[PDB]
Amino acid sequence: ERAGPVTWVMMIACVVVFIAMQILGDQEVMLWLAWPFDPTLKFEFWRYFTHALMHFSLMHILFNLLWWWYLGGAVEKRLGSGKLIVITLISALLSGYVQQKFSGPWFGGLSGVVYALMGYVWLRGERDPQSGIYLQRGLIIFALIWIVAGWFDLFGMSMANGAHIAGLAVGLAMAFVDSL
Amino acid sequence: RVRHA
Repeated sequence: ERAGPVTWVMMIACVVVFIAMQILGDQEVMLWLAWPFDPTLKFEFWRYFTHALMHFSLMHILFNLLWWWYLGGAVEKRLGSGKLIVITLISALLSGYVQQKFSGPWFGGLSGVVYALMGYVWLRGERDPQSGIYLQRGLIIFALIWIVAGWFDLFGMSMANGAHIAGLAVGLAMAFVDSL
Repeated sequence: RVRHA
């Protein structure tokens, strides 16, 4: 058993970007990959998604990728590649839109998508056991602690509040929709 | 500080 292609390619992309951040500085990578911060950048379509590929420290990237590997891994194995692509795109896009609306375009990380995945895997298991996917009891707890640490800013760092709430909402919404 | 997602 191993991570399928979508789980993998997101992990490598995040590592490559993280490397480029270390060599170039975070600011140079943000100039290229951040949500449009000027009207001249509005048609550079990748920017609505690529904010998800940027991480600002070792612990930031590790925690983001650990959850992705587990939850993304589970979605891809049980529901296939296509579904993970769509969940990721929608959560990246929406989480990004809510975050910039709250606090402007300077943000990054995969935690919008992760909060979506947590919401999605959980609610799909609850509403639709015949799907073949669910969030195991123990991880429900650790996921629940993660969400609490987001709501109350317990991570010891500047938080993308809009990305987190929008991400969680989307995962729940997509689960609801798929469970019909 | 940049916001962490």
